[PDB]
Amino acid sequence: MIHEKYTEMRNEQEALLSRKNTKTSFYNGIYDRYEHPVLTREHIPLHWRYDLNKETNPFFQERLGINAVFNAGAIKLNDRYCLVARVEGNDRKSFFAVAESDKGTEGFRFRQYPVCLPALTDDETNVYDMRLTQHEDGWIYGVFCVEKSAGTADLSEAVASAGIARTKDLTNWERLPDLVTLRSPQQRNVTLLPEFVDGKYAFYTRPMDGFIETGSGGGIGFGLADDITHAVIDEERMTSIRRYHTITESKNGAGATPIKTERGWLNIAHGVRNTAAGLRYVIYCFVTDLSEPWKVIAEPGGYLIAPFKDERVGDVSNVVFTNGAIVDDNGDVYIYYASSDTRLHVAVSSIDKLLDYAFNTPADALRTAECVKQRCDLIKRNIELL
Amino acid sequence: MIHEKYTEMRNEQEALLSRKNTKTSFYNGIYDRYEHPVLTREHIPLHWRYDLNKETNPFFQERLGINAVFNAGAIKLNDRYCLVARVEGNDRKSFFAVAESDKGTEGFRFRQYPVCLPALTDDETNVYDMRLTQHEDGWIYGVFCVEKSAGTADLSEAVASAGIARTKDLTNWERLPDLVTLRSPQQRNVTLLPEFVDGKYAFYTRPMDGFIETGSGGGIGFGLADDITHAVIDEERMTSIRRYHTITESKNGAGATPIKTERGWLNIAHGVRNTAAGLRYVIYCFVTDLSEPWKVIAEPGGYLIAPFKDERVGDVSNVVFTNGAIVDDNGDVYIYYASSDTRLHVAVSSIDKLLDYAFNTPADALRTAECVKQRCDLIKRNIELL
Amino acid sequence: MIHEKYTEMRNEQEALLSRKNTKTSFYNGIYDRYEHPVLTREHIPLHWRYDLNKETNPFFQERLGINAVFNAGAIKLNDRYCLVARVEGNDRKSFFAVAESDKGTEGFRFRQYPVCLPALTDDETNVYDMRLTQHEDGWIYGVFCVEKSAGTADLSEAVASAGIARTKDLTNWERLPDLVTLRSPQQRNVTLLPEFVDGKYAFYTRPMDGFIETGSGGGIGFGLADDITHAVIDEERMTSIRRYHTITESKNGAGATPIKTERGWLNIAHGVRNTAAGLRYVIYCFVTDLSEPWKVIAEPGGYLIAPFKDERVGDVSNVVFTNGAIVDDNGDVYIYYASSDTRLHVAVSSIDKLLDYAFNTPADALRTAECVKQRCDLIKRNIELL
Ligand SMILES: OC[C@H]1O[C@@H](O[C@H]2[C@H](O)[C@@H](O)[C@H](O)O[C@@H]2CO)[C@@H](O)[C@@H](O)[C@@H]1O
Ligand SMILES: OC[C@H]1O[C@@H](O[C@H]2[C@H](O)[C@@H](O)[C@H](O)O[C@@H]2CO)[C@@H](O)[C@@H](O)[C@@H]1O
Ligand SMILES: OC[C@H]1O[C@@H](O[C@H]2[C@H](O)[C@@H](O)[C@H](O)O[C@@H]2CO)[C@@H](O)[C@@H](O)[C@@H]1O
Repeated sequence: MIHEKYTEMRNEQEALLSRKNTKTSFYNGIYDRYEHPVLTREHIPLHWRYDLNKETNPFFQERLGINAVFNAGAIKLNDRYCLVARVEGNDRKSFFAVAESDKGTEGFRFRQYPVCLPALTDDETNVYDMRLTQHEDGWIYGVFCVEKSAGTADLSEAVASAGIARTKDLTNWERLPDLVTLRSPQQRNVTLLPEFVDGKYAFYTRPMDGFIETGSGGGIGFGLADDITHAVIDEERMTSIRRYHTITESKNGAGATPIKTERGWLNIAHGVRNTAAGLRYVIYCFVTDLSEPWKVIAEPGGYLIAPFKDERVGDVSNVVFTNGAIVDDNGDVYIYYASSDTRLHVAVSSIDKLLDYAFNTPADALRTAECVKQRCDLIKRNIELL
Repeated sequence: MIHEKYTEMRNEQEALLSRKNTKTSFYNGIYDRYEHPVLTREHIPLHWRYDLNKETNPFFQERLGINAVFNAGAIKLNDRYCLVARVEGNDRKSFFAVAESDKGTEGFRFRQYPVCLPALTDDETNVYDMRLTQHEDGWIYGVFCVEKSAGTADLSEAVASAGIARTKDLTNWERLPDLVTLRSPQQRNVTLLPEFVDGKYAFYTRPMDGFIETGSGGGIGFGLADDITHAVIDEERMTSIRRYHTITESKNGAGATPIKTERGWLNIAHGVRNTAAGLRYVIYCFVTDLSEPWKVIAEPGGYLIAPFKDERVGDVSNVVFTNGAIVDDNGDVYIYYASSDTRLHVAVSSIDKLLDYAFNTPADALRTAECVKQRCDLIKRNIELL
Repeated sequence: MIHEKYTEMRNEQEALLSRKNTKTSFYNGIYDRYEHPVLTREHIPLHWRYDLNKETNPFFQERLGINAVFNAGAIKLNDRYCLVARVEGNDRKSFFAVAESDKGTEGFRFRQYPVCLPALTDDETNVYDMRLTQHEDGWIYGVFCVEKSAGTADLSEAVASAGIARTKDLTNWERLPDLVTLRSPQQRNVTLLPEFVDGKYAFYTRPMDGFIETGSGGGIGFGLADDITHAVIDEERMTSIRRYHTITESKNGAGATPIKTERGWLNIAHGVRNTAAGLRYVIYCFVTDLSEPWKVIAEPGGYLIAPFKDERVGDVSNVVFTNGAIVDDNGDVYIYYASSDTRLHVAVSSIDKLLDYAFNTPADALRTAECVKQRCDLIKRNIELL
């Protein structure tokens, strides 16, 4: 009763799922790239997409296609690397699905079902880009974007807010009230710090006047909420901010969940600028202080990751983006970065390498002549050494 | 007197023109993709582009280059597959030219000359995207876009209308009056149904407030005109409409000429949405009722064709588009879809396959949590089967 | 003390620097393309980017990355082909650096240091796109864009002006006052003619109302300044202008420095139009009269160079751009054109070939039906010949 075409395609999918991944020749001394994505639309199990029944699907047509797999939350759970992937259906709605592997760079396979995330209202059209936090209160929190129609004459006009849900296993989710930020009508790129700050739940936020353009909103905010089960933030203290003629000029936002180090919170974030071709997204780092996490204590000039080779092209070209990283006990760091809103990659680094990058890459000299003086200082050091 | 360089380039062009095309490994159970485009700028005969005379063209320079070949009307005519291609010159003006083959997927060759299409006014700057209709009144009609300067201070401001011309052979064309739509100042993506409706000429239309943004214009309209030689439409009844967070959010429009089936009119159309990289065009289907062709009776969620691999990049990236299909008597369907406003491809399907897609692909569940429930229902069916 | 990783990477860089370049199969009878760029981010010497000291750079991390190398001025200097490249750092600021080769198409190597260009004010954030002029007054002039924050609430709002500097060697630069144009608040794509006109310094200019959109500004202007050391232009006489539905519709600007020929000034310039994917840049030619250099005496329809194959994609896709060419005494012409604001290419032609293109390529027929008549005339000539 299973269509004859299924077995051959299932065998091909199994081959893909198991395919080795290889470190490429890319080098910057900070992280490694890999030949293949860790997740693509073709990693979604065939029986999530095809009706296997030859009676009701005689031609074995794809009934529910997958358009893209990207922007994934990431966490280590019972010694497996777990990705809470943003999966965009053929119908253009995204949903979460979990893939796991015993390796950080290959072999990811989706669980039996996608994520059932309870809706709070009847007009939640999309949910996306979940950041996962292993919180000291004992829960795993997912903080994600919730998008609703604005209900105006402009059909494309939408409103973003931060959803909050918690879990022990990434299968069973308790949906808490959406975050309220008293000083901003919309939020995106919100993420929860793993530790209390002054006994409160602490977030990096991103206040926005609109759905695309931020305001008013000058950068990544830091905010405190008394109660995660009724989360309300008032003040949003600016941390890493938009700066003219830098990678963060148009807007910026937190990326991966804040990473705890002895030297501060390592924030792998994204910056946006406008070009003749549209918006360009890159990934950068900044470190915030442990006792004062609204205070930036390191921010290199420029980017850490930008679209490279085949990363440059996809549904939304000229974009790399991350909302997930995994840190192993030995200090290995797996940065899951998507490209062009289409596919998901991994970059492999370490805490020592990322901290050296963050603290020892020169700060942005901001103006061309000072940038040259800065680079000439380096050249002169090297020439002496030679 | 013919430049020595001509013979070698002519031999290379002949090799291209005759080159076999091969079905690729792409699979969705609905249509096949092919390795090569059916038409490109290099398919245009060398002697349409080069001055062959070595006296007046000593260096054998390309005098009238071709920039792109795309958005083609299509019709079967004396047992040949005929494409009325949109050919964009080096000078950025498009014109129509006919290519024919005895095969639907390869071997297309242009006729001796491009199309001489009489202008009605002295300010018709561009004509493009012709839909061909084999009408029951015995004529072949071409319905195309006519673009004129708006004549304002904004040099780029333009006005679109629907031109109508008829022919028996795609060489000799009678230019009729442009369509008038009393309730809309502009039109694009207009196409004529092959059959009368209540004794009148019937069109799918696309009312627009502006040259790029539609309004006001909520989707694809259905309209009736008493007289094709003085075509005037009043009411435009909405059919497939723009829907928030779907592939048709920003705008949509008819694509290929309506295809007659026993189950309704099969409309292979396009949907547009905005992204950080600009507008994204995909192709989708909807079926309208035979007795009430303003009434949509099937509309899958999502798209049928989206830019894939090398289709993604060109003059206008992230676009696929069709205004032509050919249906053989045995039910084979050839969908001619262009990518990125640069080149023309073919997708091969059948009426049975396209109808199964159209009626049996789940309708858009519109909101993420309902999309998941819908996909989980499919997964659960397949797991039981297993 | 030099990190062990340096030697292997230095050997790989040397291999790149020396790599042969090969003419491709591209043909239009006017210019040749080459397989490889003449300059990329990887051509920048490793010791401009890495700290070679293993004590201060234990992981051998890239401290000052290079994002792109493009839009280069070009001049022949002591029998070497010299490129004053726009080098964009990882931090998104550009600066000038000179590369030289004894061949026009390969083997380019950067000098010991980038260019130290004195700033006039403390708010010069970026400088870019220098056009080099070997002037009859005995100096080499560089005319470049100077960009400053507009200082408004809009962080991205910027102001462009034309900087002027002179040199004998491309190392030691005297920075003169920025050009003042009394009738336009901003300027970009300004270039100095190599000869006096009526005893004055003569420029092609590009008046602009804004930083991105021109106005008001209708095309490329011609202006005269009494004193290059206090350069002030009043009237800007229009030359090549924006034309609806041509490659120059949205805006245009001078490209490479005007090239002296017996038949007029050969201007290799750029044209811009808007598309669904963003702005598209192509390169075209026009010739101005020797005695009246505000007067256009040849302007082909269409473009000379457009993005081709891998040129199409980069930081700013769908762009080719030039602000540098080198003319050898034997008439060989090297056009240095960048693609997608990422990398720098060379196109090789000759004065005889470029003049034949400029004067004998049909003028734009402006409207589709007249474009067809024009092409049919050519076809008919060729068919007779056959
Ligand atoms: O698209 C690039 C990035 O934009 C953000 O999101 C999108 C979102 O993915 C779209 O579905 C929606 O239509 O509009 C948003 C535009 O901001 C960013 O946070 C990422 O989600 C995305 O990669
Ligand atoms: O460009 C994508 C699609 O846009 C529509 O047309 C263009 C037209 O091709 C351009 O020449 C003109 O400048 O503006 C229009 C923008 O809508 C669409 O119907 C297709 O023609 C085209 O593939
Ligand atoms: O980007 C395409 C072309 O735009 C012009 O310049 C840019 C400039 O390079 C950017 O750094 C700045 O942010 O905005 C300008 C937009 O016009 C053009 O003259 C070239 O510089 C560039 O290739």
